[PDB]
Amino acid sequence: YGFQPTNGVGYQPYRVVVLSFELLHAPATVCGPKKSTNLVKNKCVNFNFNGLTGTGVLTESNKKFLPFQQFGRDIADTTDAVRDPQTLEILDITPCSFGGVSVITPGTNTSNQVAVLYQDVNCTEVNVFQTRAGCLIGAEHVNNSYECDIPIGAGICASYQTQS
Amino acid sequence: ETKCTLKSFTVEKGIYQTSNFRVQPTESIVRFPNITNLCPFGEVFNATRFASVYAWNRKRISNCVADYSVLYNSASFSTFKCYGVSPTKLNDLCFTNVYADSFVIRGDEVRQIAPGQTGKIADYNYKLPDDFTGCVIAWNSNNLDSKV
Amino acid sequence: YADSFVIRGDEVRQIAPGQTGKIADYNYKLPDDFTGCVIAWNSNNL
Amino acid sequence: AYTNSFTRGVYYPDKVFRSSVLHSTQDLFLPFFSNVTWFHANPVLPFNDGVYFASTEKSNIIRGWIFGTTLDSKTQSLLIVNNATNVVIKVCEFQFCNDPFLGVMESEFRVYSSANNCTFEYVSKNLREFVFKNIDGYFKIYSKHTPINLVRDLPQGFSALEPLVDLPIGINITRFQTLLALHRSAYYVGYLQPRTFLLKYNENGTITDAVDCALDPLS
Amino acid sequence: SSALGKLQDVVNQNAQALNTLVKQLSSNFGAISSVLNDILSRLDPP
Ligand SMILES: *[C@@H]1O[C@H](CO)[C@@H](O[C@@H]2O[C@H](CO)[C@@H](O)[C@H](O)[C@H]2NC(C)=O)[C@H](O)[C@H]1NC(C)=O
Ligand SMILES: *[C@@H]1O[C@H](CO)[C@@H](O[C@@H]2O[C@H](CO)[C@@H](O)[C@H](O)[C@H]2NC(C)=O)[C@H](O)[C@H]1NC(C)=O
Ligand SMILES: *[C@@H]1O[C@H](CO)[C@@H](O)[C@H](O)[C@H]1NC(C)=O
Ligand SMILES: *[C@@H]1O[C@H](CO)[C@@H](O)[C@H](O)[C@H]1NC(C)=O
Ligand SMILES: *[C@@H]1O[C@H](CO)[C@@H](O)[C@H](O)[C@H]1NC(C)=O
Ligand SMILES: *[C@@H]1O[C@H](CO)[C@@H](O)[C@H](O)[C@H]1NC(C)=O
Ligand SMILES: *[C@@H]1O[C@H](CO)[C@@H](O)[C@H](O)[C@H]1NC(C)=O
Ligand SMILES: *[C@@H]1O[C@H](CO)[C@@H](O)[C@H](O)[C@H]1NC(C)=O
Ligand SMILES: *[C@@H]1O[C@H](CO)[C@@H](O)[C@H](O)[C@H]1NC(C)=O
Ligand SMILES: *[C@@H]1O[C@H](CO)[C@@H](O)[C@H](O)[C@H]1NC(C)=O
Repeated sequence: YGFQPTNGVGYQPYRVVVLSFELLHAPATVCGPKKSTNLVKNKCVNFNFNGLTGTGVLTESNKKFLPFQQFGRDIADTTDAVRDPQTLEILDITPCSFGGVSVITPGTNTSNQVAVLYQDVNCTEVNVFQTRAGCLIGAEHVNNSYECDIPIGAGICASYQTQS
Repeated sequence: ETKCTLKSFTVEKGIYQTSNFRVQPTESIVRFPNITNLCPFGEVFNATRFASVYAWNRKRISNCVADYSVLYNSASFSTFKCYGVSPTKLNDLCFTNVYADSFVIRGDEVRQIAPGQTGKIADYNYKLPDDFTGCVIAWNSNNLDSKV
Repeated sequence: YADSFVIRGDEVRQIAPGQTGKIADYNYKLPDDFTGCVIAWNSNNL
Repeated sequence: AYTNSFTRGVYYPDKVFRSSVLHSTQDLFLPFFSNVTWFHANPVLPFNDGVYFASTEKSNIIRGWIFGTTLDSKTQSLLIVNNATNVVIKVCEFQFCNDPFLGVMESEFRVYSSANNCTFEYVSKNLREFVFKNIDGYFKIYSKHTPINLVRDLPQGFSALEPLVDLPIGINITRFQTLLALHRSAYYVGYLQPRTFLLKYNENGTITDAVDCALDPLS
Repeated sequence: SSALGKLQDVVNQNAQALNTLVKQLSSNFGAISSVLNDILSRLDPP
């Protein structure tokens, strides 16, 4: 090539690179770039660790995996721990609170007031009274003991007195 | 809700299961491995000694973390052509190998390089196939590679 | 409802209940809960 | 010679941690109380479905294996080597000596005479067990290093093997060999079959015992 | 202090049934996987 700086356009050195890809056999690919995103804590989230996909709340744990072990599971084979691939720390997985809702009625032929029980839910996640059957809203906790009227559970009952 | 689930305008005293309840996911998170292998791409990027056209190089590329997303957004070249998928669809894949051949040609002949072409750099000195995957990138280097 | 138009001869299978394709994904869609007939006949003589 | 394994060749079959439980698996294992060949110091063996491979010494006579279908050119093969430096995995088309080895001056490596078309590279008494398997283009290698208080006889006991290397080596496999360091100045081969086992997991998550469920009526 | 098998058996039966119920959440019944996030990721809605 006869090159010179006073050459016309197109008569300039153009450095060339080409790409040529391989996709025959084998599935062991190094892939390109990912894209992490730090990590919250103590909130119901949709997580994804490497392909492990689920939803729940992640806390820090007191387990100790083996250096090659990447996640844990319990009896009934549900995932209850995980290792995150950048900190090398193992995290507990807990399902995000759920339950049933029951309404306590003194009978519509007597009143329109109701109370509500959120079954086996702590009261923070919903005057307000914590039983062993769940969180109860709209009923006053008196100190006297009557015969059972409407069974709440675990030893607690409710009733329409006097008006409330 | 009681009246709906009991299908009646009157209800009698009792306790009634009416619905379920559950907490909803606040957000989404993703975790993945760092890189452990930034991979090589500078040797051919920044200044460097290139070769002739029949002395076109070759490179078996081993595992590593890609970064095309930067060369795609770079666009500081005369040429960025992939006959194959868009580079938007490229930074999210997993191949076996990519091959890198390098040489320097003139500017008035780069359009001789397309899979299926003619001329002395397509007929001689180099050869593409007709079906193609990869991308071709070229840029002028007259500032450095031409001299008085 | 009579929807009347003209297409390329290839994507006549693109007018169908439930599918993916450059004609079906951008210019005309039918629900998967379709109920009706589709008629096609050739035209380069008009 | 032939010898009897007792409870040998158990590997962790997945990445899953497990606390104090008894977990049942179906996989390719070395059956309990098996008929394992004995070799002294070697020849071309088969592969056919995975391989158990133990070895005993204080020096290092066992210097890796070589795998493949033809162990030559015209088809691809793997090569796993270790000079006195460190491991060298490699995948080319080779030309292998029909009796390949390395010497011990300390000059060596009469192993091959060709290294064409390389598609993968890598560089960097005692009982040393290994389990080699090859599924879906992945060549998996489990291993364990236990210290014997003998020199070169197969002992008795339980010790689970932890996964190590791994890549897309693929390269169809039907045969394999061994590599030894000559004199100039003991190893076994089991095979793996599809069995069903019952693994007992510790509270730290290690496999401490197992049951082969096709040995006898009690099992 | 050194016999309550009839009470132990009703506990065992209930636990053995509740475990069989959960262990069924991981069978295909003739599908491509057992996860809905895997059929909703490599299949179109139809
Ligand atoms: C991923 O990369 C980060 C840095 O980009 C590494 O973070 C370091 O981790 C060590 C713990 O081993 C800490 O002592 C350092 O303070 C961290 N530095 C920074 C800047 O965060 C992390 O270890 C890497 N992890 C992997 C698996 O590669
Ligand atoms: C190639 O190397 C050069 C030199 O190391 C890099 O040039 C630097 O660019 C930054 C940002 O434009 C300037 O602030 C520096 O002054 C430059 N270097 C020098 C020595 O002046 C260049 O960024 C490199 N190319 C790439 C793609 O990374
Ligand atoms: C229900 O209401 C009716 C109509 O007011 C009344 O006759 C009846 O006594 C009530 N039932 C009670 C109080 O149990
Ligand atoms: C409910 O949440 C509170 C707040 O952390 C906690 O102190 C308590 O132990 C939980 N359970 C009950 C039964 O109150
Ligand atoms: C109920 O009695 C207990 C006595 O231990 C007392 O501490 C509590 O305050 C009482 N609650 C009400 C609402 O009177
Ligand atoms: C192993 O099989 C060979 C095959 O002939 C047999 O001779 C030998 O006795 C067997 N060994 C054991 C321990 O069963
Ligand atoms: C060990 O063997 C490998 C095999 O190629 C070689 O690359 C390496 O250089 C050898 N070690 C030394 C110190 O030469
Ligand atoms: C493998 O090597 C042979 C001889 O060196 C060569 O003819 C052949 O082209 C090579 N394979 C490939 C895919 O280039
Ligand atoms: C391995 O050999 C078999 C011979 O039956 C062949 O059919 C198969 O294609 C080979 N493997 C690959 C990945 O080509
Ligand atoms: C491992 O297990 C042993 C015995 O099962 C236990 O004592 C120890 O705390 C565990 N954890 C270690 C050694 O980190």
